[PDB]
Amino acid sequence: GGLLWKIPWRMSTHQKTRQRERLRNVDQVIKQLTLGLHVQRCQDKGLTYQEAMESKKKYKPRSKSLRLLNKPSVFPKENQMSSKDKYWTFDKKAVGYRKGIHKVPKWTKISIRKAPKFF
Amino acid sequence: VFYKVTLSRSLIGVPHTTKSIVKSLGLGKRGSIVYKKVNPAIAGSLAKVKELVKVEVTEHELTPSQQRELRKSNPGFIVEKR
RNA sequence: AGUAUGAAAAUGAUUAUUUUAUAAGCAAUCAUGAAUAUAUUAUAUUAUAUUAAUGAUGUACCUUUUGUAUAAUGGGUCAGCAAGUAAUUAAUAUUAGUAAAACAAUAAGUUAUAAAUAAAUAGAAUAAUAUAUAUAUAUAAAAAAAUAUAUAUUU
RNA sequence: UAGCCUUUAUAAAUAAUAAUUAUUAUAUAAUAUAUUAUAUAAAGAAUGGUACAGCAAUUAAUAUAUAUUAGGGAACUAGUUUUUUAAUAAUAUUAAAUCUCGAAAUAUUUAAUUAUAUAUAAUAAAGAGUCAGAUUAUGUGCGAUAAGGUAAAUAAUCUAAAGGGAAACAGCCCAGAUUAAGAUAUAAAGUUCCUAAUAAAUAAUAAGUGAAAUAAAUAUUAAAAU
RNA sequence: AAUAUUUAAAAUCAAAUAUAUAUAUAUUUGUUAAUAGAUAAUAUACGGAUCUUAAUAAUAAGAAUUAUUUAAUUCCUUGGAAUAUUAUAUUUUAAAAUAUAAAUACUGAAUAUCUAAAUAUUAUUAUUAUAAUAAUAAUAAUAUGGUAAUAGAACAUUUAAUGAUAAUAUAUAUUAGUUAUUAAUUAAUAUAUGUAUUAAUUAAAUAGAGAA
RNA sequence: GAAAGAAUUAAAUUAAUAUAAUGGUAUAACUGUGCGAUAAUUGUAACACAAACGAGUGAAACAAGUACGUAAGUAUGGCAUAAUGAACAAAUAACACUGAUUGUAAAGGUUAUUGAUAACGAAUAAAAGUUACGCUAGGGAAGGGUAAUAUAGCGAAAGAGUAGAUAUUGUAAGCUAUGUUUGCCACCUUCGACUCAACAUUUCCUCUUGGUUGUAAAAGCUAAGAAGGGUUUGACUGUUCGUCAAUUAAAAUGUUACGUGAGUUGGGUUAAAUACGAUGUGAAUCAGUAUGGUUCCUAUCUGCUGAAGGAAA
Ligand SMILES: [Mg+2]
Ligand SMILES: [Mg+2]
Ligand SMILES: [Mg+2]
Ligand SMILES: [Mg+2]
Ligand SMILES: [Mg+2]
Ligand SMILES: [Mg+2]
Ligand SMILES: [Mg+2]
Ligand SMILES: [Mg+2]
Ligand SMILES: [Mg+2]
Ligand SMILES: [Mg+2]
Ligand SMILES: [Mg+2]
Ligand SMILES: [Mg+2]
Ligand SMILES: [Mg+2]
Ligand SMILES: [Mg+2]
Ligand SMILES: [Mg+2]
Ligand SMILES: [Mg+2]
Ligand SMILES: [Mg+2]
Ligand SMILES: [Mg+2]
Ligand SMILES: [Mg+2]
Ligand SMILES: [Mg+2]
Ligand SMILES: [Mg+2]
Ligand SMILES: [Mg+2]
Ligand SMILES: [Mg+2]
Ligand SMILES: [Mg+2]
Ligand SMILES: [Mg+2]
Ligand SMILES: [Mg+2]
Ligand SMILES: [Mg+2]
Ligand SMILES: [Mg+2]
Ligand SMILES: [Mg+2]
Ligand SMILES: [Mg+2]
Ligand SMILES: [Mg+2]
Ligand SMILES: [Mg+2]
Ligand SMILES: [Mg+2]
Ligand SMILES: [Mg+2]
Ligand SMILES: [Mg+2]
Ligand SMILES: [Mg+2]
Ligand SMILES: [Mg+2]
Ligand SMILES: [Mg+2]
Ligand SMILES: [Mg+2]
Ligand SMILES: [Mg+2]
Ligand SMILES: [Mg+2]
Ligand SMILES: [Mg+2]
Ligand SMILES: [Mg+2]
Ligand SMILES: [Mg+2]
Ligand SMILES: [Mg+2]
Ligand SMILES: [Mg+2]
Ligand SMILES: [Mg+2]
Ligand SMILES: [Mg+2]
Ligand SMILES: [Mg+2]
Repeated sequence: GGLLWKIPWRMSTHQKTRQRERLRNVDQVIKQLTLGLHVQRCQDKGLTYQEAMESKKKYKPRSKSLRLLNKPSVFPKENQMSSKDKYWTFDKKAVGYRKGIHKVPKWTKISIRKAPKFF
Repeated sequence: VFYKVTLSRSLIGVPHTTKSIVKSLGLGKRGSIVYKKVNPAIAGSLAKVKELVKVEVTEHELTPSQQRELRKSNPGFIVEKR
C-alpha cells in the first residue's frame, strides 16, 4: 500500500454533527412528503388547505415505499437511531464487523440507517 | 397543494438511475427550484431521491417569472431624470 | 555569392532609474508600501509608466501514457525554412441552372423516365387501395414470402 | 463490424425516462353469504432462487449402559450372559462453488395514469474516434481471506475536470470554470496560533494515551452487573 | 467483606414513539477503562508550535484528547412562553429596581441566488428599415469544463479580378491611449516613398511553428 | 351384510430417457402393444428469439402429397440443449435459362448432391532450424509493493533438567514484529578486492545489575541497563562465505543503490579466437570446463576540505 489514502478510521465531532443534520433532513423530507399527500387527500374529500392542516386524523400513505419509510423499524429517525448506527456501518470483512460510515463511498448522499440486529 | 422541491445536492457522485429520476422530476442544476402538484406518483419519485432533494409543501405554486421577481434584490435608489 | 537599405532578434560592453549583502525553490500572477520618470486641463489629496520592500498563491513546456514536477521523450538561444496537395474516378449533401427530362447540339453517348429475375420470347386497377396489378418461387388459376405499381394532373 | 460520439432532417409521432395504480387481509357503511365505497395494515400485478435461513432428499460429520444383525472373547451344565467390534435402524445434534423443501432487498418487467416537451425515444441521409485503461467501494475466482498482484461483475470518479477538503495527493470526501462582480445562502471540511472561523453542556482519560494513516494474542491493575 | 462468573437492553428493567387510550399492544433506545505487550539503520516528526490548570487574585486561563450532545437554560406545541445570563441605558442608595437588546453560532468552493456583460435556443415585446424578414435593444427560461472526435463562424499573411484617394498622404517601426482586443485604430516620434493591386466583394494559396 | 366394477387419495420421476451434464418428464417426454414405416415428404415461410457480419434457434399460416386415428386431430425425424466447416477450383445428375456469324456444340448459369481447410472465419496446391559475426525499426506495451519462506520476539507449556514445566532447556499447534534470506508481483528497463568509511543496536569485548536445589570459589549459563571506546593477521579459493594456522579483551550483527568503478582494481561474471565433455542430421548449442581478451571524462550546480575578498559595526 504505497499510495496514501489518508482517511482516518473515525470521524471528528464536526463531521458527526453534519451527519446528524443530514439524517434529520431526510426524515424531514419524508415527513413533508407524507404531509403533502395527506393535504391533497383532504382537498380531494373537500376541505380547505388550512382545514386539512388542522385535521386531527392524518392520512397515512398508501404507496408502499412511503409507508415503509414511515415505519421506524424499517427506516428510523435520527432521534430514534442508536449512536452506533449514525456513525458506523456494518462491514462483514472488518474486525468488529463494523466500519465508519465516512468510509462508505458517497456517504453524504447515500442513506444507511438500519444495521443487522446483533452486528 | 404543491411540493416545492429543490435539488440540494449535486448529481456528480450519484448513480445513473437516480440521475434519471432527478431528470424526470424536472430538476436541472443544483439549487434549482421546481413546484409539483402533489400526487402519489410524484411523492414516490421524490422518496426515491430523498437525500439529494429538499421538499416543502405549499398552498400555491409559483411560475418562473414570479419566482424571479421574488428573488430580485432591492435597489436602494429612486432615479429622477433631469 | 546581385545592389541598396536595415532602432528584426539572439548576443556583448557601457550608462541611467529602481531593488538587492539574515535569505531558500518554474522567478510569474494578485495584493501593497516606497523611489523615480513622463504628463501645454497634475485644479490635486492627480494620472500613467518603470522598479524581485513586504504579504499571499503558484510542482516549466511539449510528446507518450492507466498515470509524468518527474530523476520518462525532445529542445543551447534567436532569425529564416519545414507537413492533408494534385490528377482520374465513385458516392453523399447544400445551393444555382434546366426540369419529365438533364448534360450535349455534329452525331454519338451518360443519367433519369419501371419494378423484377441467374437468365429467357415476361412487365404494373378486367369495375379502384389492396382485398387490384407486376415480377421472382410455385401453378390449371388462385393463395403464400418478398419488393414495386396505381386513390384538373404523369414522377 | 457492432457498442459509445457528431451533423442534418422526418412525422396521422410520446412510442422515451421516473413514479403511481394493479394484490392480499381487516374494520366501517351501503346494496344483492356476494359486490361497491372509505379507512387502515401488509416489503403489496407477473418473473426469479442469491444473501439469509435450513438439514428435507443428495453428498458429508458426531454421539448414544437404545434396538437388530453377525463376529471375537467369557462363566456354568451345544444352550447363556456380559464387555464389546463393525454395519443397519432409532433418537438428538451439525455443513456444502457445482444441496435448496423456506426465503428477502436490490433486480428483470407489463398496461393505463400522472410528471418531464426550451425534453426524450424511433427512423432516414451522412462523418468519426476508440478496441493498452486506472483507482475507490461492494460481492467473488486465482493467490497464502498476500501484493500499488491477477481475472472478470455493479457503481462512481480519473481518463478528458479546473475549484474547496483530505499536510503534500490522477482515481477518496464535496462540487462541474461562458465573462465578471463579491452582498446573501451554503457543500465537504474546519473554527488556540501558524490559518479564513467558537462558545457551551455532561461524562471519561493522566497514559502526551491521544491530538486525519486505530498493532494482535496474552498479562497486570482497576470499574460495573450478577 | 469473601468466593466465582459475565461485561450483557436477547431477556429484564427504565425511557421515548405509534395504534384503542390514566391501561394494553407494537416499535425504538440505554450495559467498562487504563497500562504493558510496542521494535533499525541521514533527523524529533500529531503537517508544525503546542495542548491535560491553580486557591490567594485578577473587567481575564483552566484540552487544542476521547465519547454523547447543544447553539444561552427549562417546559409547551421549526414555533412561542418562562427563566436566569451577558451588554447597555435610566432612576435610586460600588449595589438595588425598571427597561432595550442579543439569542437567527461562525468560516468555507470557480456550488446556488443577487448584481451586471456575452453567445445560443425557446416564448413574448419595443425601435429602425421569406417586413411571416433583417439589424439592434428589452424581459422570462434553459444551456455554455473538455482529450480522441464531429460541426459552425471569424481573423492575420500572399497572389488575381474590380478600385476612389494622396507628402495636410501612405507604409514600416517604437512608445503611450481606444474598441470585449490573435485584429485594427488614435497621437507623438523616426525612416522611407510623389506613393497603396489600398477599403470592400469574390477567386484562390508554398496561408499562421516552442516542439520532427 | 357381501361380491364385482369404476376408481379416487397418498407416494413416486430415487428407475427409465440411444449417449455427457443440467433442466424436463407418471397429464408421462418412460414402458408395452396394433397399424405402419409414413412427416428422416415438396414450393412459399410471416413473426419472434438470439445476434457485428457470416451464421444459429423456435415457428403461425398458405399451397401439393402421404401415414396413423371412429373422431378430434397428430406427424416437415429423435424430451431438450453437442454430433461441426465459408468461398474458390473440380466432380455427378436433373433443369431448358444463355448458346459470341447462323444451326448444332462447347462452355457458363439455375436446382440437388460430393469430398476439408481441427492453428477448426479456412492466407499458398506447396516451406524447418541457426547466429556469442550479426543488422534496422520500436517497446521496455537493483528501486517499489508483498511477507509464503527466512530472522527475531511474545503467549500458553507437552517434555527434558539425579527430585521440580518456567536455573537452563521449550515438540507440534497459537499471536506479532522485521524487511537482513529464498520467493511472488511487474509501477519501474555486476560479485569480490583496495580506499575511505557514516549510521543503527537485535551487544561480541569493556562498565553497572537481577536469577542461577542447577551462584561455595574460579570459570560459566541466562536475563535487564549500556552504542563512550574497541572489535585480526596469515595459508587455500575470483570468491563474500567456508576450512584451517597463529593471535586477541573481543575477533557481534546489520543498514547505507547487498555504501563506495565521473575514487582504484578487473580475479569472477561477461561478446568476438580456440579446445574439451555432453546435446543436435547439421549450422550451432550448454543453471558445463578451460586459455586469451576494450570504454573514457579538464567538474557547471549541489555537497564537502581548505583559503581569500566584500559586508551593516
Ligand atoms: Mg537586509
Ligand atoms: Mg539561493
Ligand atoms: Mg532535477
Ligand atoms: Mg525532462
Ligand atoms: Mg537534451
Ligand atoms: Mg417455374
Ligand atoms: Mg466504427
Ligand atoms: Mg408512456
Ligand atoms: Mg451460487
Ligand atoms: Mg424452495
Ligand atoms: Mg483489450
Ligand atoms: Mg492493478
Ligand atoms: Mg489517453
Ligand atoms: Mg480535480
Ligand atoms: Mg464526467
Ligand atoms: Mg459548466
Ligand atoms: Mg502522541
Ligand atoms: Mg498518526
Ligand atoms: Mg430491547
Ligand atoms: Mg523517527
Ligand atoms: Mg492536523
Ligand atoms: Mg457558477
Ligand atoms: Mg465547450
Ligand atoms: Mg507554410
Ligand atoms: Mg520561427
Ligand atoms: Mg505558439
Ligand atoms: Mg431420447
Ligand atoms: Mg435428470
Ligand atoms: Mg434481443
Ligand atoms: Mg442477422
Ligand atoms: Mg419420442
Ligand atoms: Mg485455395
Ligand atoms: Mg455459334
Ligand atoms: Mg487460425
Ligand atoms: Mg481462427
Ligand atoms: Mg487465418
Ligand atoms: Mg505454414
Ligand atoms: Mg564463442
Ligand atoms: Mg524491496
Ligand atoms: Mg519432567
Ligand atoms: Mg513450535
Ligand atoms: Mg563466581
Ligand atoms: Mg538494549
Ligand atoms: Mg561522556
Ligand atoms: Mg599470499
Ligand atoms: Mg554494492
Ligand atoms: Mg560513483
Ligand atoms: Mg555518478
Ligand atoms: Mg597473453
